[PDB]
Amino acid sequence: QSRTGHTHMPSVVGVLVFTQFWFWFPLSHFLSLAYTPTCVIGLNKDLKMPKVQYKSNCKPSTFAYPAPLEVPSITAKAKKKEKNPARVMPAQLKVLTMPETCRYQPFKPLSIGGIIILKDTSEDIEELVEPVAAHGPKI
Amino acid sequence: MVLESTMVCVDNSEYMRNGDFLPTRLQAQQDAVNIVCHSKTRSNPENNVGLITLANDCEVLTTLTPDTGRILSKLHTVQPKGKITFCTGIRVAHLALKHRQGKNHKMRIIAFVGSPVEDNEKDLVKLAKRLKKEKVNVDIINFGEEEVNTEKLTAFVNTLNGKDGTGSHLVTVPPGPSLADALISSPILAG
Amino acid sequence: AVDTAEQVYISSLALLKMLKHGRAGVPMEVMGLMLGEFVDDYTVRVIDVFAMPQSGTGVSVEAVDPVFQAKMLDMLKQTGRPEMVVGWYHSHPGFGCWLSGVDINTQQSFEALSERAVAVVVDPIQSVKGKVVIDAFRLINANMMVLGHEPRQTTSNLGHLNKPSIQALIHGLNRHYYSITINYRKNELEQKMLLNLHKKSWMEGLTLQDYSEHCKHNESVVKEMLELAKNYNKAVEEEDKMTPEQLAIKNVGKQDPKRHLEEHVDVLMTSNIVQCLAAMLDTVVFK
Ligand SMILES: [Zn+2]
Repeated sequence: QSRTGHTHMPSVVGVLVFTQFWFWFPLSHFLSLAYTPTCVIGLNKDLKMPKVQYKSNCKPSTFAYPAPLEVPSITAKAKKKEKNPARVMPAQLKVLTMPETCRYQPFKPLSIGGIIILKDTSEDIEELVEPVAAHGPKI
Repeated sequence: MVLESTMVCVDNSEYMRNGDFLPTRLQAQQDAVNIVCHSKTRSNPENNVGLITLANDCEVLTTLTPDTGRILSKLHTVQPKGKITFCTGIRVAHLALKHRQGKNHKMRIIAFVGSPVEDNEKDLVKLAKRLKKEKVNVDIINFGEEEVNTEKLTAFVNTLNGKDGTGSHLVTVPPGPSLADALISSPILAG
Repeated sequence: AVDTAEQVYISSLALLKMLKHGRAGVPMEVMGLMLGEFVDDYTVRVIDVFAMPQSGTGVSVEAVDPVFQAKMLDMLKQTGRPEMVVGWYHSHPGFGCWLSGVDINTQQSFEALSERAVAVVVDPIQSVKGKVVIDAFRLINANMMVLGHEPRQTTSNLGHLNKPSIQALIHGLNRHYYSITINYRKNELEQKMLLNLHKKSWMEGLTLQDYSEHCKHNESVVKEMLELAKNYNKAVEEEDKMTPEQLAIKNVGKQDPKRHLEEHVDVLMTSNIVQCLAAMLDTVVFK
């Protein structure tokens, strides 16, 4: 389902066709249609990318990645920057706390995770624009 | 060669043993069946020949098959009962033409009529309309007579015979002590 | 070099013909021929199945008479059976359903025309009447030993193909000799005709004949079964008199595998026939 409670059509289709691999195994390729990345968006302008750094009321070591083998009580701020927002648990959306000293702040109070924009409170110079990547595996 | 089915209908009434004509001409027309089946065998041995009578209770004596070795035996024991039956005699073969093995074999049915016809002109035009409708080659052979030979049978053939080009022929034999083999072999149907 | 996932469709025609052919499945080697139509690559359907006369040689390529085979097939072609042969079947009593060298040689010789060449071996001699599970056999290419043995997709049905899990024949001779899955099919005419035919095969003619027979035998014959039933009931109660002593002493663990409950429940079920048929006598007496 989505954040508002509505269910995604390509997610249900992707999971049912994903369960339809019993008769035809190559049908499992439709699982990518149900991949919904969990993150936040603080994009203010279409061509300008800002940097929003909040803080979590939980331990940062408890939310780290389970690094496998090699085989050759509170964090100061979150790890989400340049917005590269990482994964976020739906239970983590209640422990986020925006900093009071943050230069920028949206108009809508960020309470639950979703897609929102950023409002320029300073309306001054030094918007901190960052460049874009280059050719490689992607376009 | 020629791919067609042959059906013969012989009379089993007691009208075939009168001493005025041939001495029990049943054997003579049996030899006619022999020379037409051996002649068609010499032309195309893949032709099937059936045997059935025109009695009241029609009985298929031999199924359509090119093997005449047992047909020669089945030509005997004619069981001389009954007088004549025309409707189920036509319907017993013209409708049975669909049971043949080779679908490419054309439809050809002959009949040996030794008794006067009991059906009126209405049945003659209904059956002639049915046979002209389904387009089956019909050769009428009338052996022996009591009344005039062809009075309504003329219009029966003219209304039954379609496709005037190389169509069917009518065989009318006059009285005479000579054999019937050379007289019925004169048209193009034999050979 | 291509392979698909094939599955053999088995109707009740070939099944019942293999059951009558299994009744005629004498120790002597028997022969049979399967027919059908090939619609696509990975499906095969059998419709026509007949038997073959036995011979002193048994299952062999010399026993198959081509003029008799082609003669009967032609007689099926002149009738409403326009299906070509799809395979040949036989019976292997006693020594197992596996295929000897002669069978794989006549299979190699008979598979030159049909690429599928379905082979079925029925063996009802040592098989119990509880299950009629039958299996279809296949021939693998000798040049596929370098590459994978069976590159068959849809590996789900292999769990249903794992039911014949004998530890000597399947993987005891699985090299160069594999098998294929089997499914069934039943239309509504077979379902209602055979279903109502079997229910009627367990029912009466008018369905009202043998009811009053038991309704009135409850007073003549079943009375003996009721007295004997009470003799078994008391014959267990004589031990149930001793049960409250052990149950009054130990109360820990169970040592007697007898339950003494479900048997008496069944006795009550046999005793309820009088109650269920009393209303039947009420209907026969009423109207
Ligand atoms: Zn043996």
